[PDB]
Amino acid sequence: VDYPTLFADEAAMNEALKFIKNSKCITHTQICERLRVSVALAKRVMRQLVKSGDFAIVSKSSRMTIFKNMTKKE
Amino acid sequence: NDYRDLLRMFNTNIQGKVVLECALVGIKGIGRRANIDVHKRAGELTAAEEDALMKVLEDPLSHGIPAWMLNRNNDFESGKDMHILVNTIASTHRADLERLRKTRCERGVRHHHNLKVRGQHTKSTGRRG
Amino acid sequence: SSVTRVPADVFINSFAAHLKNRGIIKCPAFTDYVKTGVSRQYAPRDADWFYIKAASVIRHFYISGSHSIGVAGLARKYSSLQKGKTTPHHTKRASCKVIRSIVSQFLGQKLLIAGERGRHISPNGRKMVEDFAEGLQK
Amino acid sequence: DLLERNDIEVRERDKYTVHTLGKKKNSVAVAFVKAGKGDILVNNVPLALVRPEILRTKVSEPIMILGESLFKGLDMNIKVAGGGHVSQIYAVRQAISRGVLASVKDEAARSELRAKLVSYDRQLVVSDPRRCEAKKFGGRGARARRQKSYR
Amino acid sequence: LFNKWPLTDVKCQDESLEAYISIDNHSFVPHSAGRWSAKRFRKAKCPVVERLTNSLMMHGRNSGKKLMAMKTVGEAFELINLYTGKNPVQVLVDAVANSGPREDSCRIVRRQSVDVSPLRRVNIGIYNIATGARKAAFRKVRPFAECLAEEIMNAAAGADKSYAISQRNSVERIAVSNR
Amino acid sequence: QKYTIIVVGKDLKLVERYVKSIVKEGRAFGISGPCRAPVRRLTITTRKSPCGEGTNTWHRFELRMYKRTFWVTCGGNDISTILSKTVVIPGIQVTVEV
Amino acid sequence: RETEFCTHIAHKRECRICGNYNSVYRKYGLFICRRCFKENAGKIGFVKL
Amino acid sequence: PNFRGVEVEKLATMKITDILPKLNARCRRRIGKHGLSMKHLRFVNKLRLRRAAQPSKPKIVRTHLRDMIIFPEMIGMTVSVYNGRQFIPVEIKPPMVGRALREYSMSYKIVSH
RNA sequence: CAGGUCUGUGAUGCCCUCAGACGCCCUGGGCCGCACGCGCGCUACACUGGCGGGGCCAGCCGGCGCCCGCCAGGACGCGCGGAGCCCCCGCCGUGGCCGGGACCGCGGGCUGGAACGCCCCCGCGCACCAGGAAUGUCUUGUAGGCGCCCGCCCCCACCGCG
Repeated sequence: VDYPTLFADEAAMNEALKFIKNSKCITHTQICERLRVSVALAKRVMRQLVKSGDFAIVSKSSRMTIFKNMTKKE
Repeated sequence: NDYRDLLRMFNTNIQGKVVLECALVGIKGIGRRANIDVHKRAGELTAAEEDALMKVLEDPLSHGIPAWMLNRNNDFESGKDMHILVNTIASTHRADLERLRKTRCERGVRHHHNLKVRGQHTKSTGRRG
Repeated sequence: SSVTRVPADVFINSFAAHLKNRGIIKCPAFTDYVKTGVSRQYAPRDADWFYIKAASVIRHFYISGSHSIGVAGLARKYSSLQKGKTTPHHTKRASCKVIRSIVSQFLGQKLLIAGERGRHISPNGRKMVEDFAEGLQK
Repeated sequence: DLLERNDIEVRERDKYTVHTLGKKKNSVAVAFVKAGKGDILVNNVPLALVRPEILRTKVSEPIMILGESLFKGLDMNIKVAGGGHVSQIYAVRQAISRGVLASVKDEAARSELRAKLVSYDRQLVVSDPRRCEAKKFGGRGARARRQKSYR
Repeated sequence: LFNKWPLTDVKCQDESLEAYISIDNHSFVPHSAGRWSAKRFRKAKCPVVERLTNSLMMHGRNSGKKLMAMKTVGEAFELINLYTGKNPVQVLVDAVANSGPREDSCRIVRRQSVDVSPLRRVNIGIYNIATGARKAAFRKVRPFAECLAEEIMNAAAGADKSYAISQRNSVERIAVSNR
Repeated sequence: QKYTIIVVGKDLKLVERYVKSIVKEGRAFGISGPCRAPVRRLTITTRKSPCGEGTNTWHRFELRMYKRTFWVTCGGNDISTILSKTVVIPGIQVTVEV
Repeated sequence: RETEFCTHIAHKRECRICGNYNSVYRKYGLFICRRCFKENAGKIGFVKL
Repeated sequence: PNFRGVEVEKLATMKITDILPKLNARCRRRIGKHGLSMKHLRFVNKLRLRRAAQPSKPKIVRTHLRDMIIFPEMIGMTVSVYNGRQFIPVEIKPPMVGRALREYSMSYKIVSH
């Protein structure tokens, strides 16, 4: 069935971040379908991507964290 | 991110991806009657921490685990509470059924005839037996 | 008023952190391996749970104002439903021994006073609850 | 929590001049206005902080209908006891609007605030009674009966 | 709606559906008990977003949970605005307008094709969009909110992928055949 | 000395006259205003049928108990004078207290 | 027969009117048969409405 | 095996009071707190007397007492407990110590469909 | 209407028993025995969820305090005193899995003269991934979801009436 990631992204993590950054918007679950990470892992890496400020959280909810890249405008 | 794959404790297969609390949730099925971070994930768990846990599970009354939180609480052989998992649960359940078989008891006959013991309506809800 | 203006849950989480640094409560040994309540079959994963609970008991005592009610009343405030039964779910109260061991600890540190029956926030403690709220206000 | 002498027992002195109420679905609210700096508090909790976070907009509808000037001087203290979370926010809105009406009730200007508020939202001023019905024997509810085995 | 998305220029483009649609009388947030079940056609004067939020509270489970539903259509609305760069309510009016099926073969044995009223199309369009999401929000990863928004965008375009559009076209299909 | 008075009447009409009489006898002794205790509803729901046959129709029986609050500052003989003075109607609860 | 007669102790609650030991219904302290209460609840002042 | 940590040879010598903390929660409530009853105590004394009497005696201790919890001394006595119609014989064994006589008397017959 | 109730009664005819009683008590069992078929229910099948850390509002209407105990409970005194759902924030991440809790094995309590009753703690982890022919009740505070109270009660409600 689905691929449990095991938080295994290392060299691949940088390209995983590259695709996520390219996408106009990202949701915690959208990553899990597009790349088979656990949605829990998706929160992990997304927290780092927002820490840089690549993405801007439109809204935070206990289940849904809506992020649109504040960047990518350039 | 550091990742390790399957681990084996007491001859069980452990999924590295799941959180440590879920990873141990069943040991040999009959296992989950600590010093490690329970959220780290089975892959993240170190050999050393597992060794400390191995001591904790083998001797629960040595690291602040209580008597009540034990799987067995008064025994029938030593009179003392203990934590037994893997084959020992199977050997003690056999031993407990054998003790119930030994003497004639309602507990003994029902466990053999496969009737629920201590249960009530055998009339309408034991079907498919 | 002061703490009442602050969202009580925001105040509870922030004060619990302060109580730990201020040395108030100092959690007992039993609280690491215990699950609050006869309804909850799982222990809190917070690891700072005995501090978050301890902000809840003392701030709820501040809400009492002059009630002097006891530990069981606070236990009811944190109660939830027992599941895991074929029969329908029914509300079960929180474990009293944890609640007793914070109200007694608060009175022992003189943050609370045993005027009659249970406990009401002590004047010395009354400053503490308002003090932290003032820090939250700015 | 049900229609007791609780209405005035909460405050001693600090006399409020305008009294108003807002009551729906067993949730009864008593609103007392001292006409000070215009701030509104419900159950010791400021109106800008309401426990449902989406339902702060429902509570702030009287305030959204009229300009800041109306609430610039009207200091309201509200006390909702009984009913339920949603019946309490609905009650708050009714009481705040009774408070503005009570300030301008003698003038024909009471009509202006009653028309604007009501037109935007019905029940901002009024209170729909809709009380709960009674279970009858042979059923688990007023409109629900147990499944019939045969026929 | 949610302190955002004013219906300043949001409007219907389909005349018949416009008569039964609300794009002006919206209270802040999709709540307010106005007894729109009362009389006969009180649905027309009921905020479309409330009508949508009321549909979500169905199929048991989430029964009566308007607050959870209100914040869920709010999460979907923000997803809609971000994906299409468009006020969600304008997309919503178009989505529920296209979804409503104009031709249904009722029994009137045999069946006969009969024209569908604008209110029925208004109610079926809201209903189908929720069920299109409800069905795709079961044992799946995407949350109910992401399907509800996915469904809405295709429905405005008329893309058959939306469950509402496929059911509308299947309804008008068995209707054409059993004319 | 002030004496507590409680009157319990099953029938509201029978106590209604008693409360009117209570003011018209103890006015000089300053009898307290008649606060009414919230009704105590004794409710019994019983199956109507002697057996359990037929539909399970339920017979609801309710006895509503009404009580009034009175206090009189008067002499020991004076309460007894009002006790004789008040209108005597049968099946009523009479309370003399301190 | 002093030992034999009534050695066992148990509640024997019965209707005041009938003596039947079933459906005693002591809700408000009335030791009343439910069927017997149906016969005489009017004198106790209970009203149907 | 030693019953609850007291060896079977030690168990017969041991007393209920000595093994009471070791015994079950009900056993500790019934004997330690509530106390036994005259019928049961007279039965324990009757059991002690016949075993002590030893006149070569086949009483087989007929008993309607199923409430009685077995005492460490009764080991090796063939008790007979009225299941409802007949006295069902129950010999005593080490794990049956502090166990009621009802648990080992067959109150009902099996189904045999 | 030979619908149901003579087994609710000092309502009762005819009738039956009446001293080894078909009278009453006393003890032990049975109604709860289970290859199976069905009726009313309750809990499910997960992420519009479980987890569980806080906020917080009930109504028929209503008691608590202090210590001891993981609980269950208990000791000790006094008159007192209030849900769930939902709300926010974590978490798990579509995996019979962190859904579900049926059975089972140690114990710890309680009520009673006594479990064979219930409660709780550590285990244990059955089917069940949305249900065929059929069907059942409903249109506003309604269906549904969600808790609570009382009755009968020593203990005990997936029940009834609320």
